[PDB]
Amino acid sequence: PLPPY
Amino acid sequence: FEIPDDVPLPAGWEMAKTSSGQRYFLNHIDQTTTWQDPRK
Repeated sequence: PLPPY
Repeated sequence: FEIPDDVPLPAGWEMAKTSSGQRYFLNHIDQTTTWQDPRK
């Protein structure tokens, strides 16, 4: 989940 | 004690949108993305 920079 | 009224995120921060319909906070200071802010 969450956008991995 | 209630919420302050100055700034949600410090510098190098960019509240943006990820996943599908949720606002995240693109941390440029350390390159990362958090749904909540480090300072409330």
